[PDB]
Amino acid sequence: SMSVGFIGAGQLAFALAKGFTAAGVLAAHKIMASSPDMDLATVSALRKMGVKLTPHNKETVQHSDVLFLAVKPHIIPFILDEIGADIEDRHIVVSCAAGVTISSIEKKLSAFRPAPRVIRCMTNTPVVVREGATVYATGTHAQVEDGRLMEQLLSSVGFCTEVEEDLIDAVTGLSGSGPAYAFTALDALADGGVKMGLPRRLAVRLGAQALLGAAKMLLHSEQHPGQLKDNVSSPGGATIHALHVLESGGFRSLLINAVEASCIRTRELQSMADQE
Amino acid sequence: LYFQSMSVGFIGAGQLAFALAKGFTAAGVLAAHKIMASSPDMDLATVSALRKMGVKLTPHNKETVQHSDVLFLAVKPHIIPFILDEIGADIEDRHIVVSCAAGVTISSIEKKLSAFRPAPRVIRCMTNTPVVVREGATVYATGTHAQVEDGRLMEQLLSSVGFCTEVEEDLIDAVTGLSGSGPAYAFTALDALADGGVKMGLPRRLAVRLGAQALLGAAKMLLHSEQHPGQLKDNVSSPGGATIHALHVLESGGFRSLLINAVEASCIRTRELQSM
Amino acid sequence: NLYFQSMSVGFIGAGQLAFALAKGFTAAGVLAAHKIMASSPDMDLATVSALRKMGVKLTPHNKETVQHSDVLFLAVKPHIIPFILDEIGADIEDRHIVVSCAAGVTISSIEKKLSAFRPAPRVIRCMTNTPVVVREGATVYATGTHAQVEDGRLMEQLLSSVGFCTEVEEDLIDAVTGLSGSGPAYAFTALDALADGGVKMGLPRRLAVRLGAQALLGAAKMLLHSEQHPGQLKDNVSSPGGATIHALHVLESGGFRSLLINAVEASCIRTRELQSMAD
Amino acid sequence: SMSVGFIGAGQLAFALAKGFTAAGVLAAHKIMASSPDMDLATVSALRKMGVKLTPHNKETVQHSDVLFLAVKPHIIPFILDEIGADIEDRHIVVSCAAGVTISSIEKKLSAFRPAPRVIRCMTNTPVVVREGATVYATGTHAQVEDGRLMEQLLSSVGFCTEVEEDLIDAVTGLSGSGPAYAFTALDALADGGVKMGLPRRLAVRLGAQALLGAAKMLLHSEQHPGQLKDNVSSPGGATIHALHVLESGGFRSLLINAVEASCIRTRELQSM
Ligand SMILES: NC(=O)c1ccc[n+]([C@@H]2O[C@H](COP(=O)([O-])OP(=O)(O)OC[C@H]3O[C@@H](n4cnc5c(N)ncnc54)[C@H](O)[C@@H]3O)[C@@H](O)[C@H]2O)c1
Ligand SMILES: NC(=O)c1ccc[n+]([C@@H]2O[C@H](COP(=O)([O-])OP(=O)(O)OC[C@H]3O[C@@H](n4cnc5c(N)ncnc54)[C@H](O)[C@@H]3O)[C@@H](O)[C@H]2O)c1
Ligand SMILES: NC(=O)c1ccc[n+]([C@@H]2O[C@H](COP(=O)([O-])OP(=O)(O)OC[C@H]3O[C@@H](n4cnc5c(N)ncnc54)[C@H](O)[C@@H]3O)[C@@H](O)[C@H]2O)c1
Ligand SMILES: NC(=O)c1ccc[n+]([C@@H]2O[C@H](COP(=O)([O-])OP(=O)(O)OC[C@H]3O[C@@H](n4cnc5c(N)ncnc54)[C@H](O)[C@@H]3O)[C@@H](O)[C@H]2O)c1
Repeated sequence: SMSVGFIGAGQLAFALAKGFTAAGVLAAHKIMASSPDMDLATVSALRKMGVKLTPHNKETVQHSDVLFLAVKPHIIPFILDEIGADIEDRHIVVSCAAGVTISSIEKKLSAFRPAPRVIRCMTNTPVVVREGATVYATGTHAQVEDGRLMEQLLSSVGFCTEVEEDLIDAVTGLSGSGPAYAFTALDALADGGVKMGLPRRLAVRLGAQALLGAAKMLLHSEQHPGQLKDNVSSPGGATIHALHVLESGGFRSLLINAVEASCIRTRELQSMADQE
Repeated sequence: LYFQSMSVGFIGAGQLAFALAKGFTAAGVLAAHKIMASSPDMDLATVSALRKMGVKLTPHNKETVQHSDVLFLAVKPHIIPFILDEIGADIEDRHIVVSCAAGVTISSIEKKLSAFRPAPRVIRCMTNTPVVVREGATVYATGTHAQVEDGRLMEQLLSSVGFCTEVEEDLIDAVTGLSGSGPAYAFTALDALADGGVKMGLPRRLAVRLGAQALLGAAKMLLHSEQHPGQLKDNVSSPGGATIHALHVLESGGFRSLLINAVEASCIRTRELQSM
Repeated sequence: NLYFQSMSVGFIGAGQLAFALAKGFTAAGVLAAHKIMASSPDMDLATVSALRKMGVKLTPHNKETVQHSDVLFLAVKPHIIPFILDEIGADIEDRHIVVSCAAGVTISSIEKKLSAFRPAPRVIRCMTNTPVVVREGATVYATGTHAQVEDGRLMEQLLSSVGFCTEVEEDLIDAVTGLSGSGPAYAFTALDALADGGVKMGLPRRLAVRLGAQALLGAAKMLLHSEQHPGQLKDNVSSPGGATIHALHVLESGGFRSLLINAVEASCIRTRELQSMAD
Repeated sequence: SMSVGFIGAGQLAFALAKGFTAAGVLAAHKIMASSPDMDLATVSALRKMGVKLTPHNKETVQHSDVLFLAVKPHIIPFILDEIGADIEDRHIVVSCAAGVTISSIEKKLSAFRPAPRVIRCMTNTPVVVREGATVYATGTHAQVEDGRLMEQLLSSVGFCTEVEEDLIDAVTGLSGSGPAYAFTALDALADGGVKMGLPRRLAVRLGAQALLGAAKMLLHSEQHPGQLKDNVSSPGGATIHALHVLESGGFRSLLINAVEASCIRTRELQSM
């Protein structure tokens, strides 16, 4: 029942706006988004939603109480310089950008007005179906109710928890990049279904249902994923035969490699940002 | 009206019998006491879980057959002919026999039971453990003498606990490799993703939660999207970014091939289980 | 406080397994060594010398072991089983319980040979392992057609004195052979390698061996006394960002898990193939 | 008589607390553990045991005679700053942290009182079943009886020996991380049994028993682990066939790689 803004009108702005309005926590008309190119396909999607669109980032700031920064990490410093003087006492600035530290944001903004209210989050694209995974850290001058408000809002579109900021790059490598790992696994599983004689449409549907179902089981269980895996693996059966071939390929190591590589690239990019 | 006075039985009181019983009762489809399950060893952890559920248990498969309208065969494939010999003379015209056993053909079951009575009503099914959270993936094929309402009853019953669709029987071995074994692939992946989070500094509990939420959310997005998995992948993969870096390391280990390998190995083993 | 005062035990074969079991039983106090007899055609083996020092009766003649024994262990190589059954089949009596320890050899095949001489041989098949020598064996057994219920009970009592023991269906025994029968060799290989790792990083070999073996022993005991999944116990060792999780990743990268699955499979398959050639 | 404290109330504090009380060396109520998060599973487990719990590390220090530092390496200098002024002459400070040097600990504590008694330790979680593998090195001001007391205490929960401090990073890689390698191996061995037709519960029991028995054999034998392997490996048989497939995957190299990777990471944990 408050005004929300997005600097950037891309994949994430759309996913979050769609999630929030689907959840009934925000009205489309109370959301404004800005982008230099008002022609992107995400901008058309946001427009069909009933979100207000403008090329001017200063309008989005003036409209908003909660302001999401939804631009690529290297654009963050530029927009902070652009609208730093327009930030007001009322604003909660929520950065969604991978890698970008609360300290870097607070430093740019504090030049214009002291005590900016800053929250850093990492979320993912499934907020669009209200099954996101979101973490946030509160800044130096965030009020206690600011983190509570943020958890309330982001909980409407998935799992939300507060973390120490020093965990966010790792979360980025796991749940931020995680959907892409799943989409790749699902395409491959469907290819396997197809190789064994299934129609593609049926293979995609069953693969995706299998992954959704397994994930829900784990979330609702008190047991270790190893135990749930044990329960599927009948002695001498089809499943244990398949698990062996995954093991022989170092399947588990690949997913460990993936989380590590995404985390390291996130950290590495911010080092370049900090040096620059 | 299908579930109004239906009695269900399970030959086998193991992981699948428990999973389906928990799902059916959670769904509100059947009262727990309207379900019976039988096993030689009544001291398994699965028999104990079923007992606390309120499900009637007995060591005698004949008693399960007499109680049941719909009779689920939930034993290892090599035990199916043994129990068909045992209780085949007790299978009346009224029974719908639902084989959940990997690989075991409708033909083989009908050949056995037809020696006792001429028109045994036989359905073959492949399902998975996530029926326990009503997010299963189920296929069924109807036998020679299954009536039109038998398939509708089966679709209604198995749709209460997740996805369900009728298929040609010749797809079922493939489905086994994809969605039957699928949850085990997911559990392995989630354990490995959590290990990745942990290597990069996340507490285990948070890493498990975030990984599972990421998979669940991505699966949901795919099911609700009109777009190809590769396109959804592209929406997460920012140029030069963390995610595309992680995807490369997955590609470098042949991640996709491993999942194809798994679906294939499970399907091939299911085919061997029937020959043997 | 167990002791079989009326039980005479014999081993046909005086090798690694006969020594391991005799040593375990006598350490357990359930049998006096002079109530044990073992036979082998080679009476100049280290295992024969070790049995002699221990107080076990030795003879070259298998018929003497049979005549001494109530419980008769067949502790010869699988391919030697048919020969010794032909040799002593006519000497089997009502009182004998024949306990085959041979890898792969079916109750069926043993019962078929002995039944030619005298019907209703009481036969039990077991799979054990060398750690019975320190009373920490892993033993399974299956009862034959003519085995009394008191026969299985007695054998479990005896074999439980030297480690874990449980009854199984005979069709699981080749797989047990691949896991717990061959298992100690997998462990000895792992301990040698872990010690080499300790030495590479600067430890004296003796300390490296002690610490590695203690780590494995302790971990195994933890799992046995825990209600938690081995994955959960692993998780508790693995501090975020820490040493352990880094080492686990390099294990995963080499397909460590697959290798152990490969080993159990290969040992089980070889066990089945050898019998298939025998039969 | 002895009061024991843990700064940190996580996996290690729980394991050691469980071991010591199971050994009958300490009454649970003579142990106090502290943690800023009192809503952890480990804290609840310690609470059920009868261990005293507090969010205040100073309370743990004042309670304790032997004070175990059971926090992550990077937290160590923070808590040394915090409670350094509360360290008394009676205290033996026992650091269990991976990689953290006696030198670094004495440097911090020596700013407050001149002769802090510091012991560095590496142990492992099987202390919970009194079969831990523990090593320790004594600091500059640790008396001979401090080392003896520590050996008596840690020997009640498993193997314990004194080493030179320069060996501890390598021990961390072997016995510190070792139980996790064993749990991985046991899970995989059980998967193998299940593949070949065994029930999971039986496969887990048998695999664990096989490992326990084999380890015990080696500890009670004067023979090389290669010779013990030979005694299981009949010519042409099942075991030698399985050993070949292990060799073909470079099984031994993987375990060497693991010990090295843990030791090297332990050395990095300190350097930064
Ligand atoms: N897509 C994901 O999976 C995901 C998930 C979590 C977090 N994020 C984070 O969200 C941020 C944006 O990601 P995305 O995928 O939506 O980016 P993307 O390119 O879709 O969208 C970026 C938007 O920023 C706009 N933009 C460029 N310059 C601008 C400026 N000066 N002022 C205002 N807008 C400008 C672009 O026109 C575009 O509309 C990144 O920092 C990323 O780390 C992305
Ligand atoms: N677990 C899964 O993920 C899953 C999913 C779909 C289908 N299935 C199929 O279900 C079947 C059962 O698998 P599970 O995982 O439940 O096996 P699991 O080992 O529980 O065993 C099932 C039950 O069969 C019982 N049984 C053995 N002999 C019997 C007899 N003579 N009479 C009655 N009961 C007997 C066992 O005692 C046990 O209670 C298999 O054919 C499998 O392919 C399993
Ligand atoms: N060693 C293990 O790890 C182990 C574990 C479990 C089961 N087993 C089984 O135990 C059996 C023996 O194994 P082992 O390791 O003790 O063998 P090994 O060679 O040490 O001993 C074999 C013994 O049989 C004797 N022998 C040969 N021909 C004979 C004959 N005609 N009559 C009597 N004795 C004869 C040999 O002289 C020797 O004393 C095998 O079937 C093996 O599968 C071995
Ligand atoms: N887990 C093992 O297998 C093992 C074995 C030997 C040594 N260690 C060492 O023990 C140390 C702790 O490992 P763990 O696995 O028990 O850690 P883990 O996180 O379970 O527990 C650490 C504990 O420290 C607490 N803590 C954090 N900050 C604190 C502070 N400022 N004051 C007091 N307590 C604080 C945490 O809340 C938690 O209770 C590490 O240095 C590790 O190298 C672990």
